[PDB]
Amino acid sequence: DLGTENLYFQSMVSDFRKKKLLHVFTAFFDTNGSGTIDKKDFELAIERISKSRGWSAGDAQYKEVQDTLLKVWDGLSSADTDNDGQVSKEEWISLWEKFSSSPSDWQNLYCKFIFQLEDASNDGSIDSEEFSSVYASFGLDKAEAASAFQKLSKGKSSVSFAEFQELFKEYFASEDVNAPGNFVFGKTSF
Ligand SMILES: [Ca+2]
Repeated sequence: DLGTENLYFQSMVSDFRKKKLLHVFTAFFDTNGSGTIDKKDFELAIERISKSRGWSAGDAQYKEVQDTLLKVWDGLSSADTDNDGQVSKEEWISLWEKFSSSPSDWQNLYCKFIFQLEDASNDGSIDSEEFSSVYASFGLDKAEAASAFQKLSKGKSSVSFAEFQELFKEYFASEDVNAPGNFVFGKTSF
């Protein structure tokens, strides 16, 4: 599929930003790897993310994942897509390219979802161990996630919810290859 390489998308987003945005599509949202996001991906994610944290249906935390992710899908699917209930990679780029000027509720809610998996006690901040534990549960290398935290945090011992939200915005927006927000999804390369 060369759609994402067409001149419209190259004028909208740099190659570097496009790679970052599509990484979130493939590594976090397109659970079955089909190349399109649909509700089935969220129904698989609910079960899999819950199990990755040691939860099972009937647990209060499972119900929280379920309710939150189904709300993220409700919002993501309410976008004007070619096919109802399916989100292409080309649609995804459009949805994230202006997150800094026009953030949508589903996008804020996903940011909160990840942060709240990490800050399980609601302290309002995360540390390296919590960050790396959650990305290890998502199947990423734990030591690389701890390295990512060091860069994300710019030396801080803990990162507040507001600082994480701003780092999340910087992941999608920044043109700088060393921007701290690049590291918010647990990797040190791009
Ligand atoms: Ca899919």
